[PDB]
Amino acid sequence: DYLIENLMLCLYDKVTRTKARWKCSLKDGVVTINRNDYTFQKAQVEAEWV
Amino acid sequence: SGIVPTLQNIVATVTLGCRLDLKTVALHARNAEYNPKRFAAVIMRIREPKTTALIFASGKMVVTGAKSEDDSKLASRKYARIIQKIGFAAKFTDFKIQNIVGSCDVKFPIRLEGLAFSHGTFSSYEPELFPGLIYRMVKPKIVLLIFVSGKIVLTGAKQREEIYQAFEAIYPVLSEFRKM
Amino acid sequence: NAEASRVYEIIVESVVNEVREDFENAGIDEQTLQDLKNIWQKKLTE
Amino acid sequence: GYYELYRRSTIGNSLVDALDTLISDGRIEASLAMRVLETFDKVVAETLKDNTQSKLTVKGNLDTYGFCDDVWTFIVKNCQVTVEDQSVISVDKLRIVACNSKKS
DNA sequence: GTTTTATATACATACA
DNA sequence: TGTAGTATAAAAAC
Repeated sequence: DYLIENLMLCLYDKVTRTKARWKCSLKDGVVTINRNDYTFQKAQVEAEWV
Repeated sequence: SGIVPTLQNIVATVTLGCRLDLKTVALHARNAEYNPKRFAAVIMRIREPKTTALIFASGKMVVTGAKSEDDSKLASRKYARIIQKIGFAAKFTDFKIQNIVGSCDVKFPIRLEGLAFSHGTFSSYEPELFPGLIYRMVKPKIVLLIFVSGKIVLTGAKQREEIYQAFEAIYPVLSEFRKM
Repeated sequence: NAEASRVYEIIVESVVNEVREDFENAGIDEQTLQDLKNIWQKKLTE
Repeated sequence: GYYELYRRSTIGNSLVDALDTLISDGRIEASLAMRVLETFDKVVAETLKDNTQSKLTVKGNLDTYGFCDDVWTFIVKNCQVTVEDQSVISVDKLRIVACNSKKS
Protein backbone atom coordinates (compact mmCIF):
# COMPACT_ATOMS: atom_id res chain seq x y z
CA ASP A 1 0.00 0.00 0.00
CA TYR A 2 1.05 3.62 0.55
CA LEU A 3 1.79 3.82 4.27
CA ILE A 4 4.34 2.12 6.48
CA GLU A 5 11.93 -12.74 7.12
CA ASN A 6 14.62 -12.51 4.44
CA LEU A 7 16.72 -9.55 5.50
CA MET A 8 19.94 -8.06 4.12
CA LEU A 9 21.87 -5.62 6.37
CA CYS A 10 24.78 -3.75 4.79
CA LEU A 11 26.31 -0.44 3.67
CA TYR A 12 25.61 1.38 0.40
CA ASP A 13 28.27 3.05 -1.73
CA LYS A 14 25.91 4.21 -4.46
CA VAL A 15 22.21 4.17 -5.42
CA THR A 16 21.09 5.29 -8.89
CA ARG A 17 17.85 5.34 -10.87
CA THR A 18 16.88 5.90 -14.53
CA LYS A 19 13.12 5.88 -15.18
CA ALA A 20 11.95 2.94 -13.03
CA ARG A 21 15.26 1.06 -13.15
CA TRP A 22 17.19 1.13 -9.86
CA LYS A 23 20.82 0.04 -9.29
CA CYS A 24 22.50 -0.18 -5.89
CA SER A 25 26.17 -0.89 -5.14
CA LEU A 26 26.34 -2.35 -1.63
CA LYS A 27 29.15 -3.68 0.55
CA ASP A 28 30.07 -5.33 3.86
CA GLY A 29 26.83 -7.16 4.54
CA VAL A 30 25.05 -10.18 5.87
CA VAL A 31 21.80 -11.63 4.60
CA THR A 32 19.46 -14.44 5.56
CA ILE A 33 17.55 -15.89 2.61
CA ASN A 34 15.34 -18.97 2.81
CA ARG A 35 16.74 -19.71 6.27
CA ASN A 36 20.43 -19.72 5.20
CA ASP A 37 22.98 -16.96 5.90
CA TYR A 38 25.47 -15.29 3.56
CA THR A 39 28.10 -12.67 4.25
CA PHE A 40 29.44 -10.55 1.42
CA GLN A 41 32.10 -8.04 0.46
CA LYS A 42 30.03 -6.58 -2.40
CA ALA A 43 26.51 -6.80 -3.75
CA GLN A 44 24.91 -5.29 -6.84
CA VAL A 45 21.15 -4.79 -6.98
CA GLU A 46 19.23 -4.27 -10.24
CA ALA A 47 15.48 -3.84 -9.71
CA GLU A 48 12.54 -2.43 -11.66
CA TRP A 49 9.91 -0.40 -9.75
CA VAL A 50 6.82 -1.34 -11.79
CA SER B 1 -2.57 18.24 -40.76
CA GLY B 2 -3.78 14.80 -39.71
CA ILE B 3 -1.01 14.62 -37.15
CA VAL B 4 -1.83 15.34 -33.52
CA PRO B 5 0.93 15.79 -30.90
CA THR B 6 1.01 13.15 -28.16
CA LEU B 7 1.02 14.57 -24.61
CA GLN B 8 4.06 13.33 -22.68
CA ASN B 9 4.41 15.22 -19.41
CA ILE B 10 2.25 17.52 -17.31
CA VAL B 11 3.46 19.46 -14.28
CA ALA B 12 1.01 20.81 -11.73
CA THR B 13 1.14 22.60 -8.38
CA VAL B 14 -1.12 22.09 -5.37
CA THR B 15 -1.43 23.88 -2.01
CA LEU B 16 -2.07 21.51 0.91
CA GLY B 17 -2.66 24.39 3.35
CA CYS B 18 -0.66 23.20 6.35
CA ARG B 19 3.00 23.00 7.25
CA LEU B 20 4.56 19.55 7.11
CA ASP B 21 7.31 17.83 9.06
CA LEU B 22 9.20 16.24 6.14
CA LYS B 23 11.02 13.65 8.23
CA THR B 24 7.67 12.43 9.57
CA VAL B 25 6.29 12.19 6.04
CA ALA B 26 9.32 10.21 4.86
CA LEU B 27 9.15 7.83 7.80
CA HIS B 28 5.48 7.00 7.21
CA ALA B 29 4.97 7.06 3.45
CA ARG B 30 6.28 4.28 1.20
CA ASN B 31 8.43 5.21 -1.84
CA ALA B 32 9.61 8.44 -0.32
CA GLU B 33 13.01 10.08 -0.18
CA TYR B 34 14.02 12.85 2.19
CA ASN B 35 17.63 14.02 1.88
CA PRO B 36 17.83 17.69 3.00
CA LYS B 37 21.48 17.88 1.98
CA ARG B 38 20.26 17.33 -1.59
CA PHE B 39 16.91 19.09 -1.81
CA ALA B 40 14.54 20.51 0.84
CA ALA B 41 11.57 18.34 0.04
CA VAL B 42 10.18 14.84 0.20
CA ILE B 43 10.30 13.16 -3.23
CA MET B 44 7.49 10.58 -3.44
CA ARG B 45 6.24 8.32 -6.24
CA ILE B 46 3.10 6.33 -6.96
CA ARG B 47 2.56 3.76 -9.67
CA GLU B 48 -0.87 4.89 -10.79
CA PRO B 49 -1.12 7.41 -12.32
CA LYS B 50 2.67 6.99 -12.72
CA THR B 51 4.05 10.26 -11.32
CA THR B 52 6.57 11.86 -8.96
CA ALA B 53 5.69 14.48 -6.35
CA LEU B 54 7.92 17.07 -4.67
CA ILE B 55 6.43 17.82 -1.21
CA PHE B 56 7.59 20.85 0.73
CA ALA B 57 7.58 21.86 4.40
CA SER B 58 5.30 24.77 3.51
CA GLY B 59 2.63 22.33 2.37
CA LYS B 60 3.13 23.31 -1.29
CA MET B 61 3.47 20.42 -3.73
CA VAL B 62 4.57 19.87 -7.33
CA VAL B 63 3.36 16.74 -9.20
CA THR B 64 5.17 15.67 -12.38
CA GLY B 65 5.05 13.02 -15.08
CA ALA B 66 1.31 12.77 -15.77
CA LYS B 67 0.22 12.37 -19.41
CA SER B 68 -3.31 13.81 -19.13
CA GLU B 69 -5.04 16.57 -17.18
CA ASP B 70 -7.24 13.97 -15.50
CA ASP B 71 -4.26 11.86 -14.40
CA SER B 72 -2.43 14.97 -13.16
CA LYS B 73 -5.32 15.86 -10.87
CA LEU B 74 -6.02 12.30 -9.76
CA ALA B 75 -2.37 11.71 -8.88
CA SER B 76 -2.27 15.01 -7.00
CA ARG B 77 -5.37 14.05 -4.98
CA LYS B 78 -3.75 10.69 -4.17
CA TYR B 79 -0.59 12.35 -2.77
CA ALA B 80 -2.79 14.71 -0.74
CA ARG B 81 -4.69 11.71 0.75
CA ILE B 82 -1.45 9.95 1.68
CA ILE B 83 -0.28 13.06 3.54
CA GLN B 84 -3.70 13.43 5.17
CA LYS B 85 -3.61 9.81 6.32
CA ILE B 86 -0.23 10.31 7.95
CA GLY B 87 -2.00 12.83 10.18
CA PHE B 88 -1.53 16.27 8.62
CA ALA B 89 -4.37 18.77 8.11
CA ALA B 90 -3.82 18.66 4.35
CA LYS B 91 -6.46 20.00 1.97
CA PHE B 92 -6.59 20.05 -1.84
CA THR B 93 -6.55 23.67 -2.93
CA ASP B 94 -5.50 25.75 -5.92
CA PHE B 95 -4.68 22.78 -8.15
CA LYS B 96 -3.09 24.26 -11.26
CA ILE B 97 -1.45 22.80 -14.34
CA GLN B 98 1.76 24.75 -14.94
CA ASN B 99 3.30 23.07 -17.97
CA ILE B 100 2.37 20.54 -20.65
CA VAL B 101 4.86 18.83 -22.99
CA GLY B 102 3.93 17.16 -26.27
CA SER B 103 5.78 15.42 -29.10
CA CYS B 104 5.13 14.21 -32.61
CA ASP B 105 6.73 12.96 -35.82
CA VAL B 106 6.13 14.47 -39.27
CA LYS B 107 7.99 11.48 -40.75
CA PHE B 108 10.30 13.36 -43.13
CA PRO B 109 13.76 14.91 -42.58
CA ILE B 110 14.22 18.62 -41.95
CA ARG B 111 16.73 21.14 -43.32
CA LEU B 112 17.34 22.78 -39.94
CA GLU B 113 20.00 25.23 -41.11
CA GLY B 114 17.78 26.71 -43.81
CA LEU B 115 14.88 26.90 -41.37
CA ALA B 116 17.01 28.76 -38.79
CA PHE B 117 18.25 31.31 -41.32
CA SER B 118 14.76 32.12 -42.61
CA HIS B 119 13.25 32.41 -39.11
CA GLY B 120 16.19 34.00 -37.33
CA THR B 121 14.34 35.92 -34.63
CA PHE B 122 12.54 32.77 -33.42
CA SER B 123 15.30 30.23 -33.99
CA SER B 124 18.45 29.10 -32.19
CA TYR B 125 20.54 26.39 -33.85
CA GLU B 126 24.03 25.45 -32.66
CA PRO B 127 24.36 21.78 -33.68
CA GLU B 128 27.73 21.41 -31.93
CA LEU B 129 26.01 22.28 -28.66
CA PHE B 130 22.62 20.56 -29.06
CA PRO B 131 21.37 18.85 -32.25
CA GLY B 132 17.87 20.27 -32.17
CA LEU B 133 16.72 23.67 -33.40
CA ILE B 134 15.11 25.67 -30.57
CA TYR B 135 12.11 27.57 -31.93
CA ARG B 136 10.43 30.15 -29.69
CA MET B 137 6.92 30.65 -31.03
CA VAL B 138 5.03 33.82 -30.17
CA LYS B 139 1.42 32.78 -30.77
CA PRO B 140 0.66 30.54 -29.06
CA LYS B 141 3.61 31.08 -26.69
CA ILE B 142 5.30 27.70 -27.09
CA VAL B 143 8.88 26.49 -27.41
CA LEU B 144 9.54 23.75 -29.96
CA LEU B 145 12.62 21.56 -30.37
CA ILE B 146 12.85 20.59 -34.04
CA PHE B 147 15.17 17.77 -35.10
CA VAL B 148 16.62 16.65 -38.42
CA SER B 149 14.68 13.39 -38.12
CA GLY B 150 11.34 15.18 -38.29
CA LYS B 151 10.64 14.45 -34.59
CA ILE B 152 9.26 17.48 -32.74
CA VAL B 153 9.02 18.41 -29.03
CA LEU B 154 6.61 21.13 -27.90
CA THR B 155 6.64 22.64 -24.40
CA GLY B 156 5.54 25.56 -22.23
CA ALA B 157 1.78 25.09 -22.56
CA LYS B 158 -0.79 25.87 -19.85
CA GLN B 159 -3.50 23.94 -21.79
CA ARG B 160 -3.26 21.20 -24.40
CA GLU B 161 -4.87 23.26 -27.16
CA GLU B 162 -1.74 25.43 -27.16
CA ILE B 163 0.37 22.38 -28.03
CA TYR B 164 -2.03 21.54 -30.86
CA GLN B 165 -2.18 25.05 -32.28
CA ALA B 166 1.62 25.44 -32.11
CA PHE B 167 2.09 22.27 -34.17
CA GLU B 168 -0.50 23.39 -36.71
CA ALA B 169 1.32 26.70 -37.05
CA ILE B 170 4.73 25.03 -37.48
CA TYR B 171 3.71 22.26 -39.89
CA PRO B 172 3.71 24.37 -43.09
CA VAL B 173 7.18 25.63 -42.13
CA LEU B 174 8.50 22.09 -41.63
CA SER B 175 7.16 21.04 -45.03
CA GLU B 176 8.72 24.16 -46.54
CA PHE B 177 12.10 22.93 -45.32
CA ARG B 178 11.72 19.22 -45.98
CA LYS B 179 15.02 17.53 -46.93
CA MET B 180 15.72 16.20 -50.45
CA ASN C 1 28.57 -22.00 3.63
CA ALA C 2 32.27 -21.88 4.52
CA GLU C 3 32.58 -18.08 4.37
CA ALA C 4 29.52 -17.33 6.54
CA SER C 5 30.21 -20.00 9.16
CA ARG C 6 33.76 -18.70 9.24
CA VAL C 7 32.71 -15.05 9.61
CA TYR C 8 30.39 -15.94 12.50
CA GLU C 9 33.17 -17.84 14.27
CA ILE C 10 35.49 -14.84 13.84
CA ILE C 11 32.86 -12.46 15.22
CA VAL C 12 32.12 -14.60 18.29
CA GLU C 13 35.79 -15.23 19.10
CA SER C 14 36.71 -11.56 18.57
CA VAL C 15 33.82 -10.18 20.62
CA VAL C 16 34.49 -12.54 23.53
CA ASN C 17 38.20 -11.66 23.61
CA GLU C 18 37.62 -7.92 23.23
CA VAL C 19 35.07 -7.62 26.04
CA ARG C 20 37.21 -9.43 28.59
CA GLU C 21 38.67 -6.04 29.59
CA ASP C 22 35.23 -4.46 30.05
CA PHE C 23 34.12 -7.59 31.94
CA GLU C 24 37.10 -7.39 34.28
CA ASN C 25 36.62 -3.65 34.75
CA ALA C 26 33.17 -4.59 36.05
CA GLY C 27 34.68 -7.53 37.95
CA ILE C 28 32.31 -10.04 36.37
CA ASP C 29 33.78 -13.59 36.17
CA GLU C 30 35.74 -15.52 33.51
CA GLN C 31 33.22 -18.37 33.76
CA THR C 32 30.41 -15.89 33.13
CA LEU C 33 32.15 -14.70 29.96
CA GLN C 34 32.45 -18.31 28.78
CA ASP C 35 28.75 -18.78 29.49
CA LEU C 36 27.89 -15.79 27.28
CA LYS C 37 29.95 -17.34 24.49
CA ASN C 38 28.19 -20.71 24.78
CA ILE C 39 24.62 -19.44 25.07
CA TRP C 40 25.27 -17.17 22.07
CA GLN C 41 26.63 -20.01 19.90
CA LYS C 42 23.77 -22.24 21.04
CA LYS C 43 21.06 -19.74 20.10
CA LEU C 44 22.90 -19.20 16.83
CA THR C 45 22.74 -22.95 16.24
CA GLU C 46 19.03 -23.02 17.08
CA GLY D 1 30.86 5.67 15.75
CA TYR D 2 29.56 2.33 14.46
CA TYR D 3 26.10 1.52 13.08
CA GLU D 4 23.88 -0.70 15.22
CA LEU D 5 22.03 -2.22 12.24
CA TYR D 6 23.80 -5.59 12.40
CA ARG D 7 22.18 -6.30 15.77
CA ARG D 8 19.18 -7.31 13.64
CA SER D 9 21.09 -10.09 11.86
CA THR D 10 20.86 -13.69 13.01
CA ILE D 11 24.18 -13.43 14.86
CA GLY D 12 23.22 -10.10 16.36
CA ASN D 13 19.79 -11.30 17.54
CA SER D 14 21.41 -14.34 19.15
CA LEU D 15 23.86 -12.16 21.07
CA VAL D 16 21.08 -9.84 22.30
CA ASP D 17 19.05 -12.81 23.51
CA ALA D 18 22.10 -14.32 25.22
CA LEU D 19 22.88 -11.06 27.02
CA ASP D 20 19.24 -10.68 28.08
CA THR D 21 19.33 -14.18 29.57
CA LEU D 22 22.36 -13.39 31.74
CA ILE D 23 20.75 -10.13 32.85
CA SER D 24 17.60 -12.06 33.77
CA ASP D 25 19.61 -14.56 35.80
CA GLY D 26 21.21 -11.59 37.55
CA ARG D 27 24.71 -12.44 36.31
CA ILE D 28 25.63 -9.22 34.48
CA GLU D 29 24.12 -5.74 34.37
CA ALA D 30 22.58 -3.96 31.39
CA SER D 31 25.48 -1.52 31.44
CA LEU D 32 27.94 -4.29 30.55
CA ALA D 33 25.58 -5.75 27.95
CA MET D 34 25.53 -2.33 26.28
CA ARG D 35 29.33 -2.27 26.14
CA VAL D 36 29.30 -5.81 24.74
CA LEU D 37 26.82 -4.76 22.03
CA GLU D 38 28.91 -1.69 21.19
CA THR D 39 31.93 -3.99 20.72
CA PHE D 40 29.81 -6.34 18.57
CA ASP D 41 28.86 -3.37 16.36
CA LYS D 42 32.55 -2.66 15.76
CA VAL D 43 33.65 -6.31 15.34
CA VAL D 44 30.91 -7.08 12.81
CA ALA D 45 31.79 -3.94 10.82
CA GLU D 46 35.50 -4.85 10.75
CA THR D 47 34.87 -8.53 10.00
CA LEU D 48 32.47 -7.89 7.12
CA LYS D 49 34.99 -5.46 5.64
CA ASP D 50 38.15 -7.57 6.03
CA ASN D 51 36.97 -11.18 6.11
CA THR D 52 34.52 -11.48 3.21
CA GLN D 53 35.25 -11.92 -0.47
CA SER D 54 31.98 -13.08 -2.05
CA LYS D 55 29.99 -10.89 -4.40
CA LEU D 56 26.22 -11.10 -4.70
CA THR D 57 23.95 -9.95 -7.48
CA VAL D 58 20.30 -9.28 -6.70
CA LYS D 59 17.74 -8.99 -9.49
CA GLY D 60 13.99 -8.64 -9.21
CA ASN D 61 11.01 -6.31 -8.94
CA LEU D 62 11.38 -3.29 -6.64
CA ASP D 63 8.24 -3.31 -4.54
CA THR D 64 9.12 -0.37 -2.30
CA TYR D 65 12.04 1.91 -1.54
CA GLY D 66 12.73 4.67 0.92
CA PHE D 67 15.49 6.97 2.08
CA CYS D 68 15.70 8.93 5.31
CA ASP D 69 18.51 9.76 7.75
CA ASP D 70 21.35 8.22 5.69
CA VAL D 71 19.55 4.88 5.36
CA TRP D 72 18.19 3.27 2.19
CA THR D 73 15.51 0.61 2.64
CA PHE D 74 14.34 -1.57 -0.25
CA ILE D 75 11.79 -4.37 -0.59
CA VAL D 76 12.54 -6.53 -3.61
CA LYS D 77 10.07 -9.20 -4.71
CA ASN D 78 10.43 -12.33 -6.86
CA CYS D 79 14.16 -11.96 -7.05
CA GLN D 80 17.13 -14.12 -7.93
CA VAL D 81 20.28 -13.84 -5.86
CA THR D 82 23.50 -14.99 -7.46
CA VAL D 83 26.31 -15.91 -5.12
CA GLU D 84 29.87 -16.02 -6.41
CA ASP D 85 33.20 -16.44 -4.65
CA GLN D 86 27.52 -21.04 -9.51
CA SER D 87 24.72 -20.67 -6.97
CA VAL D 88 21.40 -19.04 -7.90
CA ILE D 89 18.86 -18.56 -5.11
CA SER D 90 15.25 -17.36 -5.53
CA VAL D 91 13.42 -15.31 -2.92
CA ASP D 92 9.76 -14.23 -2.81
CA LYS D 93 10.47 -11.12 -0.70
CA LEU D 94 13.76 -9.59 0.45
CA ARG D 95 14.11 -6.53 2.68
CA ILE D 96 17.36 -4.60 2.31
CA VAL D 97 18.47 -2.04 4.90
CA ALA D 98 21.63 -0.14 3.99
CA CYS D 99 23.53 2.52 5.92
CA ASN D 100 25.80 5.10 4.22
CA SER D 101 29.31 3.66 3.84
CA LYS D 102 30.42 7.24 4.52
CA LYS D 103 29.46 7.71 8.18
CA SER D 104 28.53 10.97 9.92
C1' DG E 1 21.24 22.92 -8.19
C1' DT E 2 15.58 18.72 -8.05
C1' DT E 3 11.77 16.50 -10.77
C1' DT E 4 9.52 15.11 -15.34
C1' DT E 5 9.45 14.27 -20.65
C1' DA E 6 9.91 13.96 -25.55
C1' DT E 7 14.30 14.56 -28.63
C1' DA E 8 19.65 13.54 -30.38
C1' DT E 9 24.74 14.20 -30.62
C1' DA E 10 29.76 13.71 -28.62
C1' DC E 11 32.43 11.65 -25.41
C1' DA E 12 33.43 8.73 -21.28
C1' DT E 13 34.03 3.77 -19.14
C1' DA E 14 32.86 -0.70 -18.47
C1' DC E 15 33.04 -6.07 -20.31
C1' DA E 16 33.24 -10.00 -22.78
C1' DT F 1 35.42 -3.74 -31.23
C1' DG F 2 30.52 -3.59 -30.77
C1' DT F 3 27.24 -3.59 -26.90
C1' DA F 4 25.76 -1.31 -22.76
C1' DG F 5 26.85 7.06 -17.93
C1' DT F 6 27.93 12.34 -18.44
C1' DA F 7 27.16 16.51 -20.85
C1' DT F 8 24.56 19.64 -24.00
C1' DA F 9 18.89 22.05 -24.69
C1' DA F 10 9.11 24.58 -20.25
C1' DA F 11 7.24 25.06 -15.30
C1' DA F 12 6.48 25.12 -10.14
C1' DA F 13 8.19 24.40 -5.43
C1' DC F 14 12.65 25.15 -2.03
